[PDB]
Amino acid sequence: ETLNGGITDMLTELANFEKNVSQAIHKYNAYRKAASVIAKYPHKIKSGAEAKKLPGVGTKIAEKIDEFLATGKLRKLEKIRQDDTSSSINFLTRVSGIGPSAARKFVDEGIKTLEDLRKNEDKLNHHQRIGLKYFGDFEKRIPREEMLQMQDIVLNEVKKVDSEYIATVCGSFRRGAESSGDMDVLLTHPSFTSESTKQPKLLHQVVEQLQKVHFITDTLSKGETKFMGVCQLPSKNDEKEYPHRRIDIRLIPKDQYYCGVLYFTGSDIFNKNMRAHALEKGFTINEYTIRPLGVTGVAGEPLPVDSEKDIFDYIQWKYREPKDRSE
DNA sequence: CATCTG
DNA sequence: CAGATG
Ligand code: NA
Ligand code: NA
Repeated sequence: ETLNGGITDMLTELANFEKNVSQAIHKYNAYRKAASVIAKYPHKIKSGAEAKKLPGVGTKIAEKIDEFLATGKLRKLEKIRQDDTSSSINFLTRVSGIGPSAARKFVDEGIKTLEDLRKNEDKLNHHQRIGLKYFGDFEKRIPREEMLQMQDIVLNEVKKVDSEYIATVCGSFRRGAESSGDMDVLLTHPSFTSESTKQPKLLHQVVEQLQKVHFITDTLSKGETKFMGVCQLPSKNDEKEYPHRRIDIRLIPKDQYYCGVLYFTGSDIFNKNMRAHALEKGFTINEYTIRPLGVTGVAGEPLPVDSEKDIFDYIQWKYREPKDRSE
């Protein structure tokens, strides 16, 4: 956690580069397990040879740790932090919808700046385009102050379209977080579940509303279960307008809501730990359900849920208010 | 994993 | 359809 810091860190720096720059999924994938092992590792690695003793630990990595161990730097890391090429990938990518693959094509085409981009808006799909139009707005965090206004807006709409909808904004928002990255709504409807053969309108009808009232400013992708798009709180008495934000709406069968809703609430930690205990208690969990675990190794059969409360009970647990769902 | 691109 | 993004 702090003893093999630099090492894991350098490892991680490297891994990253293999994947983003190099297409180097393998290598990339390699730095990752090593970085992972030295991490758990209780000792203060004092050498490569020492480290190498580790699984995941090859010679190559041992060699780099050595150099690092020796010098507060690494040349290869040093070479990378310069390469306008390497740099231009990291940068581009930041653009929503720009992935690494693209980050390369773009560079090779000589597009390396945000300017480079606008310049060639033509060669960018709608996602990318929206992604560049609100580059600024998208990096900005989301104050809970705005969150609640946001929430309140959504909820008031959906209720309006159907008394029967059940929306829930998950996330850290949900956990108490003072600020958030994007808006995440969990969607449901009684009339829709596991077997229940569809109802697309179920997701659209709402997407529609939001635009009706203009909250949803743009669409990124919209499927019949998951929508990816833009929102914005109306600017008051003109002087201070909001920035644009990312939001996501998604249809969930009424029969695996709480499991999703529990799930998406995080934190990641609270999840596994919940899960690991869920395991003890003779159960299993995933994003969708809780299944009584056989002894034969495994088994299933979706235990019925009607709140995140049902789940706690199942695995016999202390119902946690989302707040403390930290770890 | 669900959507988009081409 | 593969392949890419989130
Ligand atoms: Na990106
Ligand atoms: Na392939």
